[PDB]
Amino acid sequence: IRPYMKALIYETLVNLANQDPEQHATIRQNLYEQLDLPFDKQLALYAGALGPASSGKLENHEAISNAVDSVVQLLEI
Repeated sequence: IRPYMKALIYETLVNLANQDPEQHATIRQNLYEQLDLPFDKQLALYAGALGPASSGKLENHEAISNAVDSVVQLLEI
């Protein structure tokens, strides 16, 4: 997991939290296309960050930063 992946995830959460819900599905799949992760890691990314961002449980600097840092830790082994 390269340092740039974190920036990408962070940016994606910001977009999911501030963009019209209509495009959330496409915003999420796009990031998946960019990262090409195995399903198990995709699920961790969704459950810990993409889903919460889409449901409006983040949308906050602190909350977003914590989700990003936590998921990145899960993505690394």
